[PDB]
Amino acid sequence: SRTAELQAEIDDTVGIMRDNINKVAERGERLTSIEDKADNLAVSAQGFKRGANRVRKAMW
Amino acid sequence: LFNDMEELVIEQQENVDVIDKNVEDAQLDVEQGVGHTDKAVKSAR
Amino acid sequence: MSDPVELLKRAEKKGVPSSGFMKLFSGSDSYKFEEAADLCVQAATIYRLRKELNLAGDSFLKAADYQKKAGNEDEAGNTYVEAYKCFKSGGNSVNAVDSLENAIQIFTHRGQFRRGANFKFELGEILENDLHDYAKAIDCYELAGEWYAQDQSVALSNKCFIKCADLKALDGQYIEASDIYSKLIKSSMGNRLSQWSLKDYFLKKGLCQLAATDAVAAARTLQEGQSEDPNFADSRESNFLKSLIDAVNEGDSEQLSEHCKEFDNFMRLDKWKITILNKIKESIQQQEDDLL
Amino acid sequence: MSDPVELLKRAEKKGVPSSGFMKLFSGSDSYKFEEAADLCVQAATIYRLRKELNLAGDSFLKAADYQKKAGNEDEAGNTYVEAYKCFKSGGNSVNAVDSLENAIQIFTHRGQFRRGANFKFELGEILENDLHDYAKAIDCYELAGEWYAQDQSVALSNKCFIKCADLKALDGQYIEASDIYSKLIKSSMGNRLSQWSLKDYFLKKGLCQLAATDAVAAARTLQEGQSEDPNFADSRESNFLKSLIDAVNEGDSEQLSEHCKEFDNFMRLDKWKITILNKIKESIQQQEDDLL
Amino acid sequence: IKFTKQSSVASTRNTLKMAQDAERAGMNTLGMLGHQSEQLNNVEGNLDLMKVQNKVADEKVAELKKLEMELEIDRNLDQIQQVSNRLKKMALTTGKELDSQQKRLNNIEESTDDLDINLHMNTNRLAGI
Repeated sequence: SRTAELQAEIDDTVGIMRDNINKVAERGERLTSIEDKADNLAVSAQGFKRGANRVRKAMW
Repeated sequence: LFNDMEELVIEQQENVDVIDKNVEDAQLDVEQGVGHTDKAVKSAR
Repeated sequence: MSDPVELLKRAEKKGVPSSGFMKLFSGSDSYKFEEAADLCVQAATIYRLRKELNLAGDSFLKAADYQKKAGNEDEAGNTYVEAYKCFKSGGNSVNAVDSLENAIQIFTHRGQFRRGANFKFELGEILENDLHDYAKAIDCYELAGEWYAQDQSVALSNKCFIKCADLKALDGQYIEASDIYSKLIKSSMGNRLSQWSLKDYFLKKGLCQLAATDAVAAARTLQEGQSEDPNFADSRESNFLKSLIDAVNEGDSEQLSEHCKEFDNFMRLDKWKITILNKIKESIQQQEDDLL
Repeated sequence: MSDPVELLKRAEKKGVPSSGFMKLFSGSDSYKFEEAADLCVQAATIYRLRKELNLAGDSFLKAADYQKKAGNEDEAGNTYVEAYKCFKSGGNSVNAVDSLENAIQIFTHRGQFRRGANFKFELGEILENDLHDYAKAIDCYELAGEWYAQDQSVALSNKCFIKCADLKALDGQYIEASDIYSKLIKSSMGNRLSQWSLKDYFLKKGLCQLAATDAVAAARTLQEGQSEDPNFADSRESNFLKSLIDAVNEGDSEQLSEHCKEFDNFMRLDKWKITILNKIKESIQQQEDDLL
Repeated sequence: IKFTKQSSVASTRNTLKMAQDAERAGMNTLGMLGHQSEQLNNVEGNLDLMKVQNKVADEKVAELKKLEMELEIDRNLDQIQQVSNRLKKMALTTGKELDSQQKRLNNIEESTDDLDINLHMNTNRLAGI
């Protein structure tokens, strides 16, 4: 009866952790998208800095 | 399946490094930009 | 909504460079190409909303060409990536290949080795799965792995080099595949996180060395792995590779097939291992046929 | 493409500050260094494209120095990170270390203790693996973990403390390493994610205190582990630590050797614990030398 | 009967080994996820500060424009059960932590996109001044 209980527990962990695999796949997709958008964010921040600097020089 | 999960996390380390670095640079660049617009507003007045 | 055909016609009209006497009075043509690109982008967006994806890709290609003519190469690379997305979702793998080649060229020229490696990898995927151009896919994966290795991306480098080694071994290039596996092994030593790949790695290396009929190479690889990685020493993979080497040295193809079945029962042989193992069996059988 | 040597020469001619009379008529030198830095960065990207990483890193260092002279400290830090990238990818650990030191000083000077700590950890790793500078790598890990505690990042501080105590214990400094293990125990106590880490910590602390001939100290460390951490109470680590304490209490080196063997039998032992336990046995042998 | 017992002993040995190795895999995964959680906490803090700075930028730009064998089987099963309990806890754990980080990464995505749009808007406005 012990070995059967161990088998059942292992099966349940297998199920939980297959769901974990699916979740980490979703997480990897999300992280790739966030990397792309943060590259966009950094480029935009640099552009905003440079434009603000150019306006600062313009009014000076 | 542990192994595949763990490998996917391997790959995701660099995603996390790049997000931290890029968002840091973006925050710093915007801080400089907001400083520049503050000085521009000061000069225009 | 505007008609995308009219947007493209206006883009074409504006994209004509200043020729002759008018060039003395016209400013930089950069500006004109910028609006030709903007009009093409608008047409591309309207096509994308209509799910006319291949046309959207074509419009993005035109926009990227005009952006290149304007000197805005970074925008051109981004628009090539957009044309790529449209083509890939549209099932037009050839134009998708072309878009990534252009985009990767722009990115590498701008020192963005990271982005170029990402897209070189995706391009290799399209070549492996959709177009079945395995050789230039091998080239793609090798170069992407090199770019990742320069960036100290051990992991993405390793993913590319796994794929490169697998495709090389499937293409009969067993020695070079074994060498890439040697590099991958050397990169995965001492990293707690990768040891599972490491066992797999040793096995594959030996298998290629058995497909090249160099059983001595398989033996030294297996001894090496047994000594440098205790987890591999006691593993099923090490024992299986011992057993395959023993079968190969004996010239007993049946014993090899028995060992393959035994290993299969406990650890499913994926398609790649089946292919290489079948090659090894065939080399054995050919040797008996010559000895007979 | 332009010749990078010509770009560097132009930057070097342009790196000369105004001196004397023309300083009274020449504007701020910041623009001039900006031009030199742009030229050096361009040359260095070119060098990077030809895989000449060391020259690219040197040009990055030159550009970072010029940008420091220009007052753009943050861009200088980014260029130092680039110099680090090309030096470490180039196999030159010393110049990569120099870039890391400059970058860390820059980041700490700007209030970015986070970047300082991350790059201090990278610096300590490089020292431990390539240059075998153990003491200075120990300091790097300690400082990184301290700044991480200042940044409220529990995990980074915990990891840095683990390697810090590891290096300190292996280098003969048992008491301080055990103290850092006490810090690790306290910081990791009550967290379900770091449970396993704790299970190890108690053992490591006891081992370090036992290498310091303080048997009562390993005894209290074990008793603390048993009473405070329920999982460690039933853990094989607790039993191994009590048996080590018992063997050294008896001064029976044979019994100690046996317990090392059973501990290896179910859980393969790591070089850190082997070195510490060898030191404990050799302390039994030094005790033996005293015994005459 | 003896051979079958030997086979059982060997199989329990393998089970205990590779179970322990699975324990390791999950453990380092969890430490790694905590590390990346801390990094994402930093990302979130920077995004919040950036939102505030973009509010300031909005107002400034607006004004700017205005201006023996049985026993071994038993013991190996004992050890396997202990490890398996620890494995189950780890699996439930990783599911939970991935869920929380998934919601966090989502919010990070929209926040980054919004900041990007706002910065592009302000840069376009500054271009005309």
